[PDB]
Amino acid sequence: RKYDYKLQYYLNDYVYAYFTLPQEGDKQQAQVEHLNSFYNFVPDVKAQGQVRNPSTLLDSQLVTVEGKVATYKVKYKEMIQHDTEEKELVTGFNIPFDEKEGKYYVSGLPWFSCIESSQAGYFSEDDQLQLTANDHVSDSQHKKVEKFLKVFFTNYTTNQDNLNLIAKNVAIVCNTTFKTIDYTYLKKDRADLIAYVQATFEVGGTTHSENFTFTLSEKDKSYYVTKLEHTIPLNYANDKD
Amino acid sequence: RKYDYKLQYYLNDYVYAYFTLPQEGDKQQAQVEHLNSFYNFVPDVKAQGQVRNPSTLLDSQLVTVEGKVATYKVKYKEMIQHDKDTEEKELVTGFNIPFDEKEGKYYVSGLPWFSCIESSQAGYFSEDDQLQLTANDHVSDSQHKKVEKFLKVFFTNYTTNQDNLNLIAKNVAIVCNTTFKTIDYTYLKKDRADLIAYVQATFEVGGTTHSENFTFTLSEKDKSYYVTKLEHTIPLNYAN
Amino acid sequence: RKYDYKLQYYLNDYVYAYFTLPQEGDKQQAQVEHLNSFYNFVPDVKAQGQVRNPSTLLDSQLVTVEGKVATYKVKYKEMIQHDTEEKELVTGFNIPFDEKEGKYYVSGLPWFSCIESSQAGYFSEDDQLQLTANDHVSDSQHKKVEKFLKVFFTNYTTNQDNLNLIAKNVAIVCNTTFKTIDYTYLKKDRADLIAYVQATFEVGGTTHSENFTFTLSEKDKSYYVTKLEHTIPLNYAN
Repeated sequence: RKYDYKLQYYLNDYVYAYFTLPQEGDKQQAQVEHLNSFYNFVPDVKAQGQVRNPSTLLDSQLVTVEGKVATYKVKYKEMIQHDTEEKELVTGFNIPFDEKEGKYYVSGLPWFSCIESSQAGYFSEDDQLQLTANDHVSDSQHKKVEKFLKVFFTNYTTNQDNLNLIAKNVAIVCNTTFKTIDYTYLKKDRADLIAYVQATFEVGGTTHSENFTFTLSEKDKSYYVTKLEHTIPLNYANDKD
Repeated sequence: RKYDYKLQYYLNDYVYAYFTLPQEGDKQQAQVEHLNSFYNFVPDVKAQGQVRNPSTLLDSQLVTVEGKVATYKVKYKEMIQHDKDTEEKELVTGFNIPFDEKEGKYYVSGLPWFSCIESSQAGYFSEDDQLQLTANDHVSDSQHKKVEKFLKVFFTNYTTNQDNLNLIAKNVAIVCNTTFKTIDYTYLKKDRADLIAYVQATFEVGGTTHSENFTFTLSEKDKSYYVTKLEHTIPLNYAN
Repeated sequence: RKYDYKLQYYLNDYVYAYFTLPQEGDKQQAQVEHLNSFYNFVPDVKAQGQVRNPSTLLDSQLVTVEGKVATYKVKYKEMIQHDTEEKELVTGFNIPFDEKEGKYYVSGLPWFSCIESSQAGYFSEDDQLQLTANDHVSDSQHKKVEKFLKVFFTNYTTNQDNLNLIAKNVAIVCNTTFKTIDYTYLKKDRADLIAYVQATFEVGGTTHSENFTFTLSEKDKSYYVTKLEHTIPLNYAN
């Protein structure tokens, strides 16, 4: 079972039924019967007479399903057309459900919640990556590395066969021009040479920087790339600890 | 591997190539070669002169993948050309695709086949499974009042202020864009030191009012209650 | 936990912030601050200055998440006004991320890649499925099978109760007329008789072929379908 969307598509239908209500009172009956068809039993509601404006579902996304609770994020619009009065709302919307013999139903009244922000904060300053150290390495080694990297970065943006000469398992990139090496700290690791590198590429008319960790093996007068990452680790200059 | 859509996007492409055929006879050639590129080898079909009208794919969704079989739900329209006019007939069906993988790459291995779209809605329910909110509890009139007085504060806070809510309840987030309106129902049940309230109440969001259900687990604190646990369902077997 | 899209929706927001830059050189500042809010710390960039044209995100899809690396496929347009030049580009776009207490952040500069083709090739010709063999099986069995399969295929397109008489656990199909059996190779396997079959169905005004493997058990004067597959195996004429 690599994929199973049956539940999700079901609840998507529920959510549409619930947040959809047209203006014409005729057609407004059928809509509610469509909605009631989702429940095992229409929920027992003591309240006398709910008020209910016409509504359109603008956007729905299932964020999680945990136990017998599905949680959506919803954006819907409430309209009275006479001239038009409108409001747009977003909310969380939580649906209690269950399964009978591979079939689904809504089991209960849904409930509203706030959409939670996903972004983390409160970061230790110890977790920041500053690219400010300098290595105490030869200018001659720096020249050799620098000369290798222009070839590498040329190949990495242009030719797969050439890249395979100087690097293991590295795919080339599309639609890109190499421009500049802007940073390079070198660290000997027994027989390997780690290069931590930031460089500059142009895609269309726009340039971006990216970071690399190269693991270099000596071959001929030059290098071979045994391993390439796309992040510089925080502990990159730990030849100093 | 938290997420992997590679297969799904692939099959999405297959399904579009299969249910798409334009009118322009020049463009209609290339479309078939595009389709044939999905298979390892174009499937062997004995029947000659298949009848293939133009069609447009209106909608496709992968519903499951099991083994080397993908199952879609499809809505497409065929453009059937008469003499006097043209017909546009709209069909939905299920559509099952046999596939395989070579070294993290994909291909369609076989002729796909059509099926009925499964209804996902359950039915034929025992009446024993319904939630009937009718009873009056065996529980004191005075407790009824104290709970009722607590719940207006709770519900006020639950819709208005996080700090206040934390005084009277553990780990309960407030709700957005909501006004409290009414408590409409309340059955109380003694559980040793705790008091379970089953509660239905009425909120206004925008210009619309909805009912919702709660199970509170209430602990005595001061002259009042503390909310140890809050659920958003009343359980079927809630009474005595 | 059947479903959890929290990460995916997060990275969708990142990708929109990154590939979006409006023309107004002032509302262009707030956009960058919106983008910077994703990272734990705004990445340290040694290169000075940098050229950034307005851009609109046309399309994004997360293809994989592996470790702390998300990989997208992206389609965006760059808008250069001087009249208007628009470049439309697709690329891969890889985002390094992490989680603190069920929350997310982008941890580093993202990087571009080629969108990998998903289609396999380089197939052995031994793996092609040709329906071209003829069985060395009696002409009388051929007739009995043929007569069964018209009933089966009629039922399979028309009536569930009838289908259950002649087959275990086979759902009928909707909106379909049976038309023709176009191929049939028969093979005894111990007690069962395997039929490999291709037939022709009409849905709307269009006809398609499909393939079946039936496992047939003798019942009465006829067959019972113990197992139905929808693919003929490569090694069928064994």
